[PDB]
Amino acid sequence: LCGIARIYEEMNNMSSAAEYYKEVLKQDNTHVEAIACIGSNHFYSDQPEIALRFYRRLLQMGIYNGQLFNNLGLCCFYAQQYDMTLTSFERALSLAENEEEAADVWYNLGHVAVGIGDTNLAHQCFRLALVNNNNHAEAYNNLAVLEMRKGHVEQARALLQTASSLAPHMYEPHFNFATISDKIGDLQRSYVAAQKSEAAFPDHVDTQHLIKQLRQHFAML
Amino acid sequence: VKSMFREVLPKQGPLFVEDIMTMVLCKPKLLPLKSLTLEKLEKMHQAAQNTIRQQ
Amino acid sequence: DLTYIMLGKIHLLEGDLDKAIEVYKKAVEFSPENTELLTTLGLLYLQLGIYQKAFEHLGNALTYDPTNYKAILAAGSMMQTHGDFDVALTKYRVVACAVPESPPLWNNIGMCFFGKKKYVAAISCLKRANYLAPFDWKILYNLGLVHLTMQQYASAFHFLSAAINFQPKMGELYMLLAVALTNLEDIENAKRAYAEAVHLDKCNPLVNLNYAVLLYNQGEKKNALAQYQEMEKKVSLLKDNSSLEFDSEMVEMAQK
Amino acid sequence: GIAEMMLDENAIAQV
Amino acid sequence: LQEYFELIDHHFELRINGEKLEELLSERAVQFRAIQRRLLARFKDKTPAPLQHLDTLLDGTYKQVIALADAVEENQGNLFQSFTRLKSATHLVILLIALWQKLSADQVAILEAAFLPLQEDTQELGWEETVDAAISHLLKTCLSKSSKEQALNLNSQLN
Amino acid sequence: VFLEVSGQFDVEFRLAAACRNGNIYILRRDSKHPKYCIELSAQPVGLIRVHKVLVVGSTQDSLHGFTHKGKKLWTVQMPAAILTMNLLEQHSRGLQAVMAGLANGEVRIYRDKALLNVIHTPDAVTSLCFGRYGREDNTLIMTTRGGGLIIKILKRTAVFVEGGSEVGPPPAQAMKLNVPRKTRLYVDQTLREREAGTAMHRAFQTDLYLLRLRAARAYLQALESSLSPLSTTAREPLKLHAVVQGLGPTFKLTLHLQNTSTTRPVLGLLVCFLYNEALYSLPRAFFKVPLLVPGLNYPLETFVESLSNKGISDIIKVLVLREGQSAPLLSAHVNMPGS
Repeated sequence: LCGIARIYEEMNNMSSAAEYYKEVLKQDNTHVEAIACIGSNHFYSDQPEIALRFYRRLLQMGIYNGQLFNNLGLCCFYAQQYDMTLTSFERALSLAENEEEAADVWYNLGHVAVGIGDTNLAHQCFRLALVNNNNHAEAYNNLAVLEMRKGHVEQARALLQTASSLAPHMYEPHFNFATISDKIGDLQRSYVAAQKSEAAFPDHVDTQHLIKQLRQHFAML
Repeated sequence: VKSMFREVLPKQGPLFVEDIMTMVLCKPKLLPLKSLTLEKLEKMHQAAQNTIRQQ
Repeated sequence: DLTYIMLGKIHLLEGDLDKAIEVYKKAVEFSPENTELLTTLGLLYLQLGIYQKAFEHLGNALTYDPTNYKAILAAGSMMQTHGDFDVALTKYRVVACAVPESPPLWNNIGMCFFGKKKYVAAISCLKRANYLAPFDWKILYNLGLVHLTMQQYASAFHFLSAAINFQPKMGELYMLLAVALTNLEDIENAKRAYAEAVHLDKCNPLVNLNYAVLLYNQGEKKNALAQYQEMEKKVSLLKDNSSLEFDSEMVEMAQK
Repeated sequence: GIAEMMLDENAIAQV
Repeated sequence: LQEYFELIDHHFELRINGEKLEELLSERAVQFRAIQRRLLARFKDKTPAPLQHLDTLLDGTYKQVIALADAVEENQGNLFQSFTRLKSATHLVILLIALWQKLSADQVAILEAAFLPLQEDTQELGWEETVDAAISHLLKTCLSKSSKEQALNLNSQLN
Repeated sequence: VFLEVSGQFDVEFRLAAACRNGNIYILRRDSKHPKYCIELSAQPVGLIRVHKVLVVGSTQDSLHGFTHKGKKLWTVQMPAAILTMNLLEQHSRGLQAVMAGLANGEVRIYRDKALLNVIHTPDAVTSLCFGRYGREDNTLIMTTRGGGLIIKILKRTAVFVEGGSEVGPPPAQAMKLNVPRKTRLYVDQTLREREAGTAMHRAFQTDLYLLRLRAARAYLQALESSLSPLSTTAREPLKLHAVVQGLGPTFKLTLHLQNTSTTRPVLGLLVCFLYNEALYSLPRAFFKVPLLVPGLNYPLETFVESLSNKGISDIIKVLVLREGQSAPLLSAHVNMPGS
């Protein structure tokens, strides 16, 4: 029953995957690798309180990793439980195995820091994630939205330029290139930018309001 | 005469009137929990470096 | 037609909208059938303060094209400023199967449930926007306002103070953040936060001077009526000062 | 817990 | 500068022949990896895989990947041996322009890096792709009246 | 390329013609010059007149209409690409309609502003006439894009109506207010926040107050060492990677420099990588970087030659020319363990 719900997540058939993971939890109520994969698929799609209940229980089995004090830190913040939200991160900064691993805990701390509104704090959270690990493609994009809030256009447009070349998937630098390079006016690079923000993620809304914004300019006036 | 405690809230909010094309961020990620084979195979391979560090 | 809106781009960028309307009033004259020229005219009337003409122009754009997403939110905002919350969602449900993730959309439906007193529904609907757009002026101030109605005072300090950092010059954020403090115990911070509140507006709102008497109700007696008579006359506003006047009846009762 | 293809995130794609 | 233009061409043609002996080995290495994958799909200890079609065809495509492997280094070694010719030429040119009109040693300093990428294997680095790109933006804010690189700007994009 | 005539002679003569420049030109009876000119936004795909109004077809699928002198009257949008336009003329009924052979295969029929009918059956139609064929008086011949034929025949009983229903905006119940459901596990959490919440606020600040200190004490620990791949004075970033051909004992390391100025070419810097001596060589080890133009990215490649199986991180620096040894943009590259 775990092997059948593992190929459904390969095709992203979560309509019929997460029912089987409700059976490996029906009997066998302590299987560890079907507790996270329900407690993660509730943190996304707006059940950040139920997803905490699957992670405080997984603490009480007594595994005590560094990866779990990250996930326990994120669920308490988005469920608005401000006590355990940040002590769980300081224990996650400690007891981290590799130097590439303490980057990701600094990076998730950045999304906390955007949530309180402090950008000066947030600017040095992605930076420390970046000096502890380069080629962290999700932070290069994320640092240079904070740059464009200040005004450093040419600084921002080079970080998205190198966030894309590290992740040749993951539509978010590609679309974000084509709202910097569109406001300037370069409608040729801002097409190939918003070309890959369609092939790497179709059914986006604000790509289809941008290619048709450009293809009216390309035909005639 | 016990207390007033009347702090009248505005009961209204700043409704949007149009969408604005803006820039959006990468979303926060939950780290995976490694399996008990991956915990064993990393621990064995980590000790494989120290036995070749001396030989 | 395309020569018009670039000319309309000029007067909005440099300044006021009053000369910019007559650019569009010429533009609707030449082509009364184009929906894109009408909808931008509708938002321009609404920023002036509506004289019911903006309700007419959007319906012309809605009949000529019923699925234009920018047209719906304007009439979605236009109905919602008076009432018609059940009517508003019926307009919003047309477009929610087309733009399933829009943060200006999901803020409004969250604010529409706030009218019908489905309080626990709105926070589950507003927080779908704050995940999707992490910093906004408006999503954060809405998300903090529903908590003070629900008396969840400790969480409302987190969102109200998270929108001071993104635009400091607001008055009413400073007004509500002080009310988020007095249910906690930072009375030293409460007088300091109120000190920046009364200064940053200087003309428009009258609610925060009614807040001045409630802080002054505890251990103070002199400047109560001084704050109460401060800007008592309203120049031109349709805001609900009458519900505050029930509270201001208790304010003048303290000094009589 | 958070992957669809070549380690991509979620809740801005779908689900 | 006319005699300088002869040496930049036959070096670049040797780079073109350097760009000609490389693609023939790659597809034959693609042929060499395909024949290994044909072996490992077949090589097992039973009947339907013959020991023939497994040994002698391997050697001919093994002779393919070595008969040019000793030849791709001869031009590339001569490419490096001609790169010293190319630098000693472009050092000699850049000395004369410093004195053809008198230059204040900062104008030659910009030219000391504009013509001089000290490279070894410039097939991915583009020495020829650098020297036109350098003098492209160099046309603004260095000095006026110098027409030799302005004539060389014509020979730049015209190879 | 497209022209027509109203048709009168010796008292008045209107000759209209469309051109390759996307204009409408009309001619008087004897004045041999274009007296009145009106324009469109794109190429007209067909020029057909009605009894007094004259319609065009734009390739942006906006079928206009212009009067005798020529002004804007009405405009019908079409939901597919226009491909053929023609004139409908019934001798019996006296009906003057305009055809529109669309791209998906339908053939829409229009009067002034009304859709009359459609024929959905065939593929894309390129050719179209409507007249009498042989003995029958009502024939509307069309033609497939592949080359085949399809013939329609009108009957005497059928007269053309609107006959159009009221197609509304959203009659489907596809999404009836998609809002997630909040269970009991949230409604007990608000009671914990309501009474004991005042302890929760002071718990957040004094834990966040250590967080600002712990960040800045670790930020300045690397900024003075200049570990960050970003700079401000000399304005390039530095990205670097292990390439696919870098596997085994041999190993290849690329490096990416690119200026972020618009007009300020940085000049003749130095790249050197100090590294703890493992058993690899890297024979050059100290370059002189070329003149970085503003805008292009530069690949810079090396050749690690490891002899046995280890793994230890390199640090690659870039310096200013002679004076400042402070080494901006030093990137502590973490190596892969090769065999």
